[PDB]
Amino acid sequence: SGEYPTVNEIPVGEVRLYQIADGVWSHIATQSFDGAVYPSNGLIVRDGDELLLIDTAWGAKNTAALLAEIEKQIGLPVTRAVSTHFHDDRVGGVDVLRAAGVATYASPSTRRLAEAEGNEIPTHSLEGLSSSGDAVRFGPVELFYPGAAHSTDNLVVYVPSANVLYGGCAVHELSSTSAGNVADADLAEWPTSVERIQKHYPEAEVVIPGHGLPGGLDLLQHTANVVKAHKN
Ligand SMILES: C[C@@H](c1cccc2c(-c3ccc(CS(C)(=O)=O)c(F)c3)c(C(=O)O)[nH]c12)n1cc(CNC(=N)N)nn1
Ligand SMILES: [Zn+2]
Ligand SMILES: [Zn+2]
Repeated sequence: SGEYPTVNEIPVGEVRLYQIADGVWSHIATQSFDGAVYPSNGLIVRDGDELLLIDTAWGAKNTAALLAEIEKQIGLPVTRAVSTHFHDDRVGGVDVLRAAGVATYASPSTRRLAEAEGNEIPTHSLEGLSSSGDAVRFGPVELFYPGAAHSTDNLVVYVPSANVLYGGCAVHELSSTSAGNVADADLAEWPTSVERIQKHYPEAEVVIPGHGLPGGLDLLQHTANVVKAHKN
């Protein structure tokens, strides 16, 4: 009823949307992994009379439910999707999107890692993002490669019309006490990559983590803090 959705407010197998700003929503779904249940976020950005999707809803059935929830709540077609790294909370559901007519995109690094890991593979490669600090425009957003952090391929997304920074899994929520699933992370480089985000997007008003509650710019420093303590 208005608060940011958590696992306890999303019915089984469903997705909920949250209005972040004019023409910007997050999507929230839940999934089980190694015997525990986790929430995860993505983004939806209005692109005229179409929608740009950032990240799947973590699984085929969740992503089908996402498309149905978008049709119910927004009613504009999703035409393109970008996955911000290679893990299943970002690409799991790409096959569903592709069969629903959505053009799916990721960096070549993400596509290679997804392929090698056996995860679903976005169709189209996003060039121009291979060096840290690189940025490219993609419809109503800017895509930014901050350097290795949660994964070597992680991208962040900025919505300039609303000053919304979607950090993906390189950014953690304020309540977090550890650095999440770090199996593919670079804990030594992560603070430097966060510093790059801070320097590039100093006017961000909303910061959205890959998992958990949005907040403000404090999420970036908090993330650096929890990562440094995980490493040390
Ligand atoms: C599919 C994905 C995955 C599954 C389950 C949990 C998470 C979390 C996470 C875990 C805990 C918290 C709470 S908290 C910050 O308070 O600890 C959180 F907010 C997020 C993250 C993330 O952190 O983005 N991602 C996860 N995955 C798969 C792999 C590869 N694994 C490997 N052995 N090679 N890595 N991630
Ligand atoms: Zn991940
Ligand atoms: Zn994640």
